Parts: sequence; C-alpha cells; structure tokens
Amino acid sequence: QDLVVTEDDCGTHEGIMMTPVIEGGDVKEPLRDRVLGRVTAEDVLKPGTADILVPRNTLLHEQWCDLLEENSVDAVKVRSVVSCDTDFGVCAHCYGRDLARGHIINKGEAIGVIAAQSIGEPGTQLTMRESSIQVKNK
Amino acid sequence: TVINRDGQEEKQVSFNSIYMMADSGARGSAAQIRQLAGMRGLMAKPDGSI
Amino acid sequence: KPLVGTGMERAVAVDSGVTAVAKRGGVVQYVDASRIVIKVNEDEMYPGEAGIDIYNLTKYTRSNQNTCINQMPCVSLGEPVERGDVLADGPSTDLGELAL
Amino acid sequence: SVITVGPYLRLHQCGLPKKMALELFKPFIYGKLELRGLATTIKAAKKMVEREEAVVWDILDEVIREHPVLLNRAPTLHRLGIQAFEPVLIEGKAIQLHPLVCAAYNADFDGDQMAVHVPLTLEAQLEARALMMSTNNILSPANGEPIIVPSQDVVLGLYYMTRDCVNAKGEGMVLTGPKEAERLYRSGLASLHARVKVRIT
Amino acid sequence: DIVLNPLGVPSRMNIGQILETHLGMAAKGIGDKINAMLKQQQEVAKLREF
Amino acid sequence: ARVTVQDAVEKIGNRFDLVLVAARRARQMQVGGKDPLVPEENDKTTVIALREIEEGLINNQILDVRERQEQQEQ
Amino acid sequence: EIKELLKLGDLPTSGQIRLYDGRTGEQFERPVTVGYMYMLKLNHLVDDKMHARSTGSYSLVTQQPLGGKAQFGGQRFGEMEVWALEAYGAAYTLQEMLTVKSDDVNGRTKMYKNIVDGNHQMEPGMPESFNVLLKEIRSLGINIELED
Amino acid sequence: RQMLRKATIVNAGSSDFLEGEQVEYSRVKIANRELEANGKVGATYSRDLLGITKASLATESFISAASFQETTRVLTEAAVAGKRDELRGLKENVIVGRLIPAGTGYAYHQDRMRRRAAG
Amino acid sequence: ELPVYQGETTQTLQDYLMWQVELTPFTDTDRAIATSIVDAVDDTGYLTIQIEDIVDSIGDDEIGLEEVEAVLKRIQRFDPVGVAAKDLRDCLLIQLSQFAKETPWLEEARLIISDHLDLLAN
Amino acid sequence: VTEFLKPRLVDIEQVSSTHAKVTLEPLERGFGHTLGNALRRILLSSMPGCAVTEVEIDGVLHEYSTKEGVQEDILEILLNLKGLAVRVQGKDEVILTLNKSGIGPVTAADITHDGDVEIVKPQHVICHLTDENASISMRIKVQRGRGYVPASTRIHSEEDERPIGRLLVDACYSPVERIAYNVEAARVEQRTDLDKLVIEMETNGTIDPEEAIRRAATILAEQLEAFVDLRDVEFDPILLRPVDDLELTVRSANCLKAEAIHYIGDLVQRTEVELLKTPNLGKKSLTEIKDVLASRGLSLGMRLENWPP
Amino acid sequence: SVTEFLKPRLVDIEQVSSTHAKVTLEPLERGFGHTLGNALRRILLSSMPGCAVTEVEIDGVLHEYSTKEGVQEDILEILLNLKGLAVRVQGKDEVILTLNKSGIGPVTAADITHDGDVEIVKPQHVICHLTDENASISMRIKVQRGRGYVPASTRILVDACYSPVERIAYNVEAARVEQRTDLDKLVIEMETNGTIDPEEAIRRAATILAEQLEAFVDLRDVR
Repeated sequence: QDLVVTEDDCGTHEGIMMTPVIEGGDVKEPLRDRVLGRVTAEDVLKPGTADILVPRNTLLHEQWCDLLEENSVDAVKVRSVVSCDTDFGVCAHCYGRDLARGHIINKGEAIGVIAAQSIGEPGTQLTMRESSIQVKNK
Repeated sequence: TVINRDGQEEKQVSFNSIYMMADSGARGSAAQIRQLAGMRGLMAKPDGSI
Repeated sequence: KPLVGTGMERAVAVDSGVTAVAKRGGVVQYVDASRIVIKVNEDEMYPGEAGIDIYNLTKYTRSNQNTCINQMPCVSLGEPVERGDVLADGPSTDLGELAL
Repeated sequence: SVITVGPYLRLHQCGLPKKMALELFKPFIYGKLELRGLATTIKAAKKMVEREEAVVWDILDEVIREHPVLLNRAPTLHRLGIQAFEPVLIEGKAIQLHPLVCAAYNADFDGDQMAVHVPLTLEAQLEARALMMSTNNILSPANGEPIIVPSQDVVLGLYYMTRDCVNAKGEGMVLTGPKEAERLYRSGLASLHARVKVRIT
Repeated sequence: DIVLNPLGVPSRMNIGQILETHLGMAAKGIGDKINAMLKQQQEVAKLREF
Repeated sequence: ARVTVQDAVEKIGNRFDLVLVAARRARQMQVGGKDPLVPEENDKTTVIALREIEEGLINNQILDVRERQEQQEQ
Repeated sequence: EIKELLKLGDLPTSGQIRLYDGRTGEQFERPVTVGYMYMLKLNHLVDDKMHARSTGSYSLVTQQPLGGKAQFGGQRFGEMEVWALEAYGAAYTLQEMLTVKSDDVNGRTKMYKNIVDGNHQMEPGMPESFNVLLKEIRSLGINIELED
Repeated sequence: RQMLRKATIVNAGSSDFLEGEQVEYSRVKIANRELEANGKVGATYSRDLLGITKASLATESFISAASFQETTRVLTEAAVAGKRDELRGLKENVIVGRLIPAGTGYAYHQDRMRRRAAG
Repeated sequence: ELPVYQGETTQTLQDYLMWQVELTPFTDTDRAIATSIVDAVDDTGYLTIQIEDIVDSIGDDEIGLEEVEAVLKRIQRFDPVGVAAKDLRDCLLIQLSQFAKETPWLEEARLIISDHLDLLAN
Repeated sequence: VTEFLKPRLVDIEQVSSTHAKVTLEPLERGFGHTLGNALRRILLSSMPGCAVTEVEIDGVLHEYSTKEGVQEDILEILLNLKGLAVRVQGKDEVILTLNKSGIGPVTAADITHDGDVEIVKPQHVICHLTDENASISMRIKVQRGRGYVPASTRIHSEEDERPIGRLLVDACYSPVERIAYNVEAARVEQRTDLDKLVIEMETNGTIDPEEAIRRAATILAEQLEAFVDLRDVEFDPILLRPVDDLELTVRSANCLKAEAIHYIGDLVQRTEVELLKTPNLGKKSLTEIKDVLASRGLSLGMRLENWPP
Repeated sequence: SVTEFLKPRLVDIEQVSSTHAKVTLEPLERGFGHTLGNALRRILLSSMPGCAVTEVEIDGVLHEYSTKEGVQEDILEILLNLKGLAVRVQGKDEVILTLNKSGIGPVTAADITHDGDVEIVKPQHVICHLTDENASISMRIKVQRGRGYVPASTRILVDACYSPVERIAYNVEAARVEQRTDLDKLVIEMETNGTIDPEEAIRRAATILAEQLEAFVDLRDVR
C-alpha cells in the first residue's frame, strides 16, 4: 500500500531481458504482449547491423510492436521498476501504463494498489489441488 | 444438417440452439454439452482415487 | 395444486398437521367459515356420548414468520367423511394436496 | 437497495427509485426550497417534504439532474467495484443497473443487493465524473482488454443475425448497402442470405 | 404470463424443468379439452370415456 | 453534458490536476462574482466549469493571472 | 409418454408452436417451446430490503451510526471499498466519506449547513474515533501526545 | 521490489554494522558520501530476499503496523523505542483523516513539503 | 456486543431547538445571544429566568435589552411555536399570530388574551 | 394512391353470448396484418367497461373476517364479485342492494331490479348459506372505467376518510378479455387479388362486438390526427404584501421610499453590514427593523433567485 | 371522461438535412407508441406511390452478363446506379428516356433529355463511368408507376423501388406529464431519397392510413 509515484524520470539505462517463453511443444506467449506496455532499452538492434528502430524514451503504441512483428526481433531489453528506481516511489517510463488509459502513467497514481489487487482479484483459481524427442516443424 | 437443394451437397453448419450458444460463446461449452447428450464420463471422486 | 407432482404432496399435507384431519367422523350436519360439526355413526361411538365432533378453524392468526394462516372447509352440506380424510385446507394447501 | 437490470438505460446512467432519491437528497431539497422562495424557513421545508407536495418532485428532478452517484456491490476485490453514474427517476423499489457493466460487478441479479453513495463537495463530484464513470473504465486495469464486452444475449443475437443456411430467401440478388434493412422488415428478403452483393463505402 | 431466460438451461443443466413444462402443457391441453366438452354440453358417457 | 472527460484531460495531461483546477473555478462560480465565459445550458457549476476548461480557455495559468489582476486592481 | 399425451391432447409432439410479437405482429421463426410451470414466491421482497437515510442518531462511543434497519443506520463500509478508492486517486472523496459523514460532530454539522446554504465546502477536523482510541490507550502505561 | 528490500552490508564505510539497513538508504548514503568527500567510504552490499509477510514487519510507521499484525506487541516495541511515525504512510493519514499523499492528494502533499522549509 | 450495549443518542427538545439555530442566518453576535436563550429553556417550554436577566448575565452593558428581544422574537417562532414563551401568556399571543387572519373571531380572541385573562381565570 | 379501396364492414357473426367471429372486409395487400395488429392492441388496452367498484356489507367490518352463517369467507366474496358482468345505462355510479335469506346458494339472479342495471350471466354463485336463520344484506356500487385500477391507487379518491365497514375491491375495466385475428385469401377473384382478415374475440358479455370495433377504430382515427399535419416548427413567493403594515415609526418609511425599496422581499435579501452603508438610520432603528421583521421578514435572511413583476 | 384521451402537443421537428429527419412526440397514451410506430412503418414502406426504373434495354447481349467495351465499369454496377435514381412524373403512368453522351467525361444525371413530365431532383448523380477515348452507348430506359417495392424475381433486370423512403425507424422512451410516469413517447427517424419532404411524407402516410378507416366507423363517436 505504501507505493506512490513521486518521480518522473528514472535516470538509469539498466533493465531486464524480455523474450517469448517456449515449452518445446508450443509457444505459450509471443513477444507482442510482454513488450506491449513497455519502454524499450537504450538501443534496439535489427537483423541488419548498424541500424536502430526506436530510441530509449519512446513508448510502444502497438505500431512499433506491429513493426517488430514484421522484423522478427527476439532479443529486446525492457526497463523495469525492480531493476531501476530513485530510492523512492516509481519512475514513469520504467513502468509503462498497461491500464484502462491510452496515455502514459501520470505522477500520483497508486501503483501499489492496482498491483497486489490485480494479483488477488482472481480468487477462483482452485482448492486443495520420454526417451526420444520429436519436433513439430522444420 | 442437410437442407433441400438441387445438388444436396451442402455440408453447412447446423443451426441448433445449444450448439449456437456453445459456438458463439454466449453460454456453455463442449464439456457441458457432452453431459447432456453423451456420457458424463468418469465423474467420481469420493477420495483420492477413482 | 401442481399440474405435475410426485404424489407425496398428499402425505406431506396430511402429516404436516396444519390442515384439519377427520377422526371418528360420520355424517356432517353443519359447516361454517370457522366452525364445523360432524355427527358420528351409531356403530362407531362409545355408549354414554352424544355423538358429535366439533372442529374450530384457525382464522387469520399471526405466525412466527410475520405471515398469515387460514383454513376453509372443503365440504358444502350433507357429505360423509370417513376416518382419516381431510376437512379443511390450511395455508398453501388445496384439497389435501400441498400447493405452495 | 436491490439491484436489477435495465435495457433502456445508458452506460453512464443509473435508475434510482423516487422514494430513495428523496430521503438521501434531503439537504439539497431544503436548500433548493430556501433558494426558490417556496419555503420561507427550514421548518416549512421539512413540512413540505414530509407531506410530499407536487412541486417537491419537480424540484427533486431539477436538482438530481447533474449530481453523480457512486454505486458498488458489497463483494469487491478490484478497482472496477466502485463506479459512478447519473441518477434516473424511475418508479418502483429497485435500482436499475446497466447490462454491460455487470461483468465489472460480477453480478447476475439472482438476489444480490447494491450499495449507493452520494458525493457532496464539488471536488468529489469532479473525481466521480472524471475518474469514476463507466465511460472511463472501459478497459481492465489488469490486462488492458475491454471489460465492457457484451453479455450472453447480445453475443448470441449478433451471432444469429449474421448467418446463412444454404440459399434462403433473398439469395443471389444485388442491391445497395444500408438499403438492405428495408427488405428485412418488409419481408422482401431474409437476414440470412449468401452470395448477396451490396455497396459498401 | 411468465418469460424466462433460455441461456440458463445449457450451462445450468435443468432439463427437468423443461420436461415439467412440456408435461404441464400436455395437462393443460387435456384440461382445455375437458372444459370444452363440459361447456358444449355433451353426454356423461362421452366425458366418462374420454 | 460532459458525458466523457477527454478534451480537458488532453488540455491538462495529468488526469489528477484537472480535478484541482476545475474545483476552484466551480467553487467561484457557485459562490458568485464570476460569470461563465461559455453559454450555460441549465447545467450545474461543475459541468459548466469543466466544459469551459475543455474549450482551452480556463486552466491552471489563466486563473492565476486573473487572480493577480484582481488583486492588483483592488 | 409425454409425446403420446401431447398427441392425445391435440398438441404438437415436439412442444414448439408458432408465436407472434405483441408489438409488431410478426411470426417468430425458429418456434419456441410453450407450456405451464409451477412457480414459487420467496420471502425476499423489496418491501423490507429497501433502505434510505441522510441523518439520524449516532452511538455514544466514537459517534458512529448503527448498522440495522430500525433506528436507521449505515451499512458496513469495509476495507475492500476504500482500497478501491485508493486506486482512483480520489483523496477528497475518501476524506469527505470518512470525516464529515460519521465522525467529526462539528464537521458534519458544518457540512449540513453548507449544503443547505449552497456553499458546498468541507473541513477535515478530527475523527472522534481517533480521540476514543487515544483515550483508551492512555489508560495503560503508554504515553501518547500531539506535538507541534 | 516490495520484497527485495532489507539488504545487508559487509563493509563499514563510515557506517555501523547494522546488517539490515534499507536498500534505499543503503544507496542514498553512498550517493551522499562517495562523490562528496571520498569514494572509499563505499560499502558493498548483498540484496537478500525477505518473506512477503516479513517485509511488512519492517514497516517503521507503527500506526500503519497495528492494523496489519498484532497490536500490543508492536505498541510496546515502539514504547521501548520511543520512536515517531511522522505520518508518512497512506493508511496513517487515513487514520488521521487528511488527504492521502497519492492521487489528487499527491500535489497537496507536495505543497505540504514545500511548506517544510520555505512555508 | 461490545462496551456500549448499542448506544443511541436521542435528539430532545433542546437539541432540536439548537438544530434550527444553525440553519437560520444570524450574525456572530446574534448567534451567541440565541445560544444563551435556549439554555434558559426548560422541559415545560418556558424561558426560565427573564428578559433582562439574560442581558444582565451576558456581562456586557452595551448590548441592549431590545437586542435580546429581537433575537427572542424570532426564536419563538421555531418548531413548536410558542417555545420559550415569557410567563404562560405570551404563548397564546405568539401561537395566535401564527395562523391566518381568516379565522372567525381572531379579533375578539386577541382582545381577550391581551388584557382580559384575569377575568377568564374565574 | 391508384385505387385504395376501403373496407365496408359486413357479415357480422355471433356464435355465442361470449365468443364472436366478426369478419372484416376486402382490403389491399399488406394492410391486413398492420390493421389487425393496430386494432388488437387498442381494443385490449383502451376500452370502457362497467365492473364492480365498491361493496359494503352491514354485518362484516373488514376484509380479513368471517360472518356466522355462510360457507365462503368474506375475502372470497369480493374475489367472486370482482368478475361480475353488468352493462349500465347512460347514468354512472349505480348502486344496487342485495338481500337474501335461506340455505340455497345466492346467485346473481336474486338482485333487486333496477332500470339501468342489467345482468347477462346470472348463473354464477356469489356465496353459500348453511343455516335457515342466516340472512345476508349488502350494497354494491358499480362504475365505468378505462382500464385496470388497483385498490392502492384509488384508496386516495376519498377526500379524507371512509366510514368503518367500507372495503374496496380491485377494478378491471377490460370487458374484452380475449381477442385474436387471422388473415386468409379473398372470396372474389374477378378483381385484383386481395385478402380478408377476421377478428375473433371473446368478451365478458358487456359490450357489443361491432360497438367495440367502431369505438376501437374511432380511437385510432382520432389519434392519427396529429400525424396528418405537423405544426409547431405560476411559481411565486407567498410573501408579496407591500411595505405597509410594518409600522414604520419615524424614518423607516422615509428610508424605504428614498432607497427605492420594493414591497417585502428586497429588504430580506440584504446583509446587516451593507445596511450601515445606507444613509444615517441608527442602531436603534436597525434593532427596531429586526424586531419588526422577526415575525414576517424572518431575521432578514434569504437568497432569492429572481423577482417577477 | 372515459372516451377522452391524451393528444401530443410537442410536435416539434429537429431535422438535420433535407433528407434526414427526426420527429419526436412526447405526450402519448400508454401502450400506443409502438402501435402507431409499427403502423406508420408498415404503411409508408409497403404502400406508397412513386416512380422508379422497371427495366433497361441497352445495346449488347440480352443477358445481364456483358463486357465493359471501354467503359471499365462492371455491368452489375451500371444497373445498381440506375436503381437509385430519383425520377418524378407529373401526369403520366409510363414514360421512356433515351440519351447517348459522348465519351469525354463522367456521365451525370443531367444527360437525360428533358421531357414535359420527367423531372430529376439531383442532376449531378452518377450513372455511368468515364470511357477510354471514344466509347459511347445509348440508355433506352423507361419508368412506370407503382407502390411498395417489387423485386426482379417476381416482375421485370433493374429492381423497381417505388417506395421513396430510403430508411425508417422508430424508438419508444418513457415520459411523465405531472404525476404518472411510464407514458410512452415516440421518436421517428426517417431518410428519403429526395423529391418528397420528410414531414410531407409523414403527412401523406397518415392521410393514407386515415382514409382507409373512415368507412369502418361511419361517423361514430366523432367530436
């Protein structure tokens, strides 16, 4: 409950890698929603060397997402709030929006409530609970 | 569902009410329909066994 | 009364005790919205008795659930009632069958 | 109060009974009576309210017109639990709810009740109008996908409306676009018809 | 006199209520036939046979 | 009726400070002394203030200038 | 047997029949089943569930209203409702909900006076329950005071 | 992040061996001591994971702690500590009844802070 | 089922007379007078002391005797009209002035009450 | 607009006293369905009918009670009288007495005869008697109304109160009670192909079929007069007496005449601080004005919206 | 008192354009808005006098399928544009039109020869497409009278839409007069393809609906 947005700029270029998870049999989640409401790292790399697509201070409005879906990118670093902070509150760009609004998050919104409420909202999960390797495609 | 036609080669999607409710996604599912027409299945768990 | 039931409605309405069942009764002589009298046959009553049975119907008595209870006679005049038959219908009862 | 469903309401509106909208908005009615000169004192306003005069209902309809009210279900485990709407003077003893917002409230109207609160200050009204309206919470905060998605009836209706069996009445003909609504009511053509060419802009 | 939701029966498996409804319709058809035979003043034999 | 608050939000861009700006203007309109710049349509002071702010006229800067001018004139 | 009884009662075998709209007078395609059913009335009418109050009597401790219907009292505003309001940023709404509605006997009176006069102004004051808690804690060997 | 606090340090670096200082502080100290006077006062630390409930026990504002766990104990802990809360937690303000430092109240709190030194 | 059994704060014809004071518009000085006046009201309904007594108890020689009268002339048309009467007779005067002048013998009754109650006493 | 031939009503059929099989006439393609639908919803929603409105018995006191000597309850008597059919003449609000003694079931045939009162189905029973000395006497007031009116939405008709021993019953005012229609081909083939719908209808036996049809077509013809020519393209304060009677002692009247003071209310919408800005009046004059308006002006406190002439 | 009903007094119109119109009626009796709305919708859409093209005879194959011959427009699109053509005849039942425009620009509606009774409300309507350099064809079309709508299957190529109204809809809302609510209020939206004033269309539909019932009443209960 003690989380309040008090800083506008993060100040660091650190982050965490974001790649689509695969279980071998099928892909569980593509790289379209894990980076949807995310701000890219200091620099994104294309399949062709000496090329950049977006700078470090641009939010993805699903247009650059559709663009990346055409370029078939796989290695994209995403700035997070656990790796980057200002010793107080949460920086804006380092959190994205991912809410009922289309703009960026504004200073003062209670992140600490929407988070830890969206986690406990699904309170209807459940109660009280080989040798060879085949391939699917080429 | 076969309907009258000169070629009678329709093989079109049926218009059953429960089937439409299931396919459209309004209410129900295949697991709920199979307990109404076919067999419900195992459906037994008095304890940690079957 | 329900157009489709199970048959146990009669037994439920009888064993509920909310209605007015008939005991050692014969020919009925007079009925009313609250009072009924029945003249028992000669071969049924014991000697030393007039041979009449009175029944007072419950009329608009407050219940424990803030509701109403009422009884009405099912016979009109000059009708014989055997032992074990119903005489009046209480709340949510129709002709001895439970009608909720 | 007991919550019910209403198909004629709007996404940003709610139906409140006239008896309940009179006890809650009592200070507002007193203020309006003292302003319009219909009640010379507070005692006169109270006596007019207790007697339920004819002008009292008109004044209540004038006052409750643009005053938001926040309604919420008792079991709430997310942010979409509390949302504000605009009152609508409807008879009866049941608060009417919008059908699309039910998914946010997780209600089926099988007997559940509803809680209602009336803001007083201007800032509370601004916070309810700019941050607590259903027209602002269309998407889910936990996902971002639209949570205002229709219910079972609307989906089934839209699914059955766009179909075609084999060659039902009104098949193979060419026509305009929005003009196709005339043939439906006039029985000139069925809503289910394949191979139909229409002008679409 | 009463209108319900047809979306309930698929998920909430209550075919029993629909069977009860069909049986009540049959019983009301029979009752309407008996009432017609009583209002049209037929003999006691026809009513007894029916 | 400002059914949806989107124009004034775009004009402010904070979503939180818009409530604070429209609060004092609506309070001034309710207490008196100020006339609505936009033509009223039988609405309340809050709706009129919000619709005037959505028109790009009233914001957090114009009100301060007006208050300073009123203080200097008196 | 149901089908046989339907056939005997001059009724369709399936149970469906054509119906007409009471507003447009048009035949309904896909005929719907018709029939009678045994309905029950429950004891959950709105004659007693409906409640409404703007002001009334308060309790002697912390000056808070009641919860029942007789002697009109407010409902339970649990933590799950205010936690939702924290996610909206409505600081003034929560303040007027927790200060000038239950506690702050002078605050709610000033609120009532301003609503009657049309000023629509509030004050935070001080919750009576906080003072009750302070008085209950000071009864033990704990010293708490308000410095400035 | 809410559970990645309460780290421990190994070096003194002009600071006592507290073994549990808050990561925030464990950085701010450095940010105030390294570039200002001497960087050699920098002390390496290891971010240790703490239980989601145990982290709650690290709440310094006892007023916003009694409502989360056993009251009496915490109360006594504060008493023997003789500490102050200064009303730095949202729940705290709520118990007091003023505007929360979040949302529409954020700006308000900001002004309050502007009234600390300047006024 | 805690400390207070239930606990309820009854209103009463003192708190109800205080309620009205707030709603009504007086100045900061008129408000005090009125507070003082309603303190003097008893269960029966009569200002207990006196007119000039309130003026002498307010300790300020400035405030006129009519000042209190002015306030006291408006407090006694509050809820039950005729509250805070002055010696079981001004009640009638206040209560009568209230309803309309279309009543049949208002003149006569006013004249009776004004100076002719001693005679009615017998 | 080529021909548009009207439907001349002919061949009215009356099978029984309740059911009817009135046919309509020869009409244009498409008019039959819409005409049947427009005539069905009007004949059922808006139709005058004479139904039992009030019953008053001497012996009984309230509904939830019983009378010694009868079989059915008093509440059932009202439920049986609620479905009585009667056609009243030109005059309205007819009241008739009903008295009977014996052991036979009291029917509708043993009702005191009146000139304007007619009964169509006297073969229904109202109550039952089980004692020779039992006698019943009551009165019934019957009125005419457009449609169903409950007792809780009529109970307000009385100006203040109703004498003990007077109970109200629900009113139906819908004597039709069953109406349907069906369309088929037309009898005459020489002319351009047409249709012919028949309005089948079972009433309660109060109003004639042809009268209801004509009256059910005259309501839909007069209501369509607004769609034939589209055109079109008080609250005051009680206190309004003048400044007189306020007993202006010396200078109050002069100050009111010099300041252009209005009748009453303009002095009430003023502040005591701004009153001192007026010409010299004095604290004594201010207190006198306050004491005077303490009975009529109410402490000179009010915020009015506007002032009409 | 039992034969008197309520009449709509708020008959204000709030049309936007010359074709689109929305007429609102606040005061109405309960259970009467739907009846009148459906009656008007069924009368004005299935029985209404008007003019429309019934058949076309263009030079080429008698079948509907034909080539472009430099027009570059499909033969199905040419027949569709002739369906939505507002033609009005003054005092004749059937009439013929013939025109052959040189292939230099877009074929507008003003290319039809002006007759004594043939009138067009919009001469800028699109009829054909621009040819390549020299392609030109003769129209040789004809129009007749009729009511309602007639498809191509029942009667004869281009569908004859005699109904002038393009779209019609009605909605019912709740309203109160002084005390009682739920009284239905009707709002009728309508769009007509010119040549007829929307309000005049409603007036003519109401007069047609009323003139078919004056004989069934025979001056009974009239005031």
